[PDB]
Amino acid sequence: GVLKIVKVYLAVKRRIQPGDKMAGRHGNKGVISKINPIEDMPYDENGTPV
Amino acid sequence: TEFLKPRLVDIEQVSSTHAKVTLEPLERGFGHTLGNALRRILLSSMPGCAVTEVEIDGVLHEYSTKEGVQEDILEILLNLKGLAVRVQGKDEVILTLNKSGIGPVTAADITHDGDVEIVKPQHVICHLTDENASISMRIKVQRGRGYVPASTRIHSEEDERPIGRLLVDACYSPVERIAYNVEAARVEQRTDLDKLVIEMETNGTIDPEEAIRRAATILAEQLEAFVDLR
Amino acid sequence: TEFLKPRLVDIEQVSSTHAKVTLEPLERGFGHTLGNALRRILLSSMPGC
Repeated sequence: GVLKIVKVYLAVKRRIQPGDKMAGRHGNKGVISKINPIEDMPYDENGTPV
Repeated sequence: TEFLKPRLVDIEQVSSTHAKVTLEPLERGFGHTLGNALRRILLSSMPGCAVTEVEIDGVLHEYSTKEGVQEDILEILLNLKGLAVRVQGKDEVILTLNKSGIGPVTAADITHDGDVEIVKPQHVICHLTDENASISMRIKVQRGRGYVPASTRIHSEEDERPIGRLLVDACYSPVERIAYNVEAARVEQRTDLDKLVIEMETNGTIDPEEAIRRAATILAEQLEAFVDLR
Repeated sequence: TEFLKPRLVDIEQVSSTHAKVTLEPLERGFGHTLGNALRRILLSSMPGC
């Protein structure tokens, strides 16, 4: 029945956003709630932000 | 009212990237007031230059591989995001890079425009392995501010949609790191009055003094709305 | 620089002592930048008897 078949391969670049699921290796799960601006992130005395 | 304005004292440019800036005298409590408010603007609002568009001949998309090249096209794009460029006159410049032979392609191999300064000429862009391999590309550098992703730029204009132009992230914002320390001033016999030492770490160019001027400018422009309009 | 300035929108003077003030629009992060800087001067630095 099938005379010819055309296969398209699409590529997609997906960046992290709220609702994506992240975890460590100690069975600590979590869902991203918010992406904070770098200005708002807790930072140390040296100036380097978390 | 015992009004007392600070004055820019020392600009210790330890490196073109790293600079310390001491600031005195500041009345008690204004050290942290100005320190933090400035830090926030300095991280976000600051303008700079970044690669917005790339066009390599014989490249249809960023996921393909070019022959005679160690790096995949994506790897190359990521290197151009980190390319340090100063544009003096125009806000938009297209630089051309034609290079061949068995060489790690550096930033110096780009044909420099009259008013376009490559701040880190040794910056790696691509590794040519085959001697017969030649690479030719047009790097579009625009001036802007903050972080403008290609995903937010592929859903606005797009009147001309030329197959070959690759859109990638370009963090225009020059400021990499900033921290403000507060130490004793020991001026006349005031004692309490301290000093504002702001340690900045930026990419190429944006001048430390110039950046502080712009940051304070943006702050004072916003204060117009609370002074002029009540 | 595409300087986006805020405009004083509402002054709800609930009493001569208490007043609410809405302010918009402010570019991202300028809410806390202006918010806190002002709060500090308003508390420690406003002079009186």
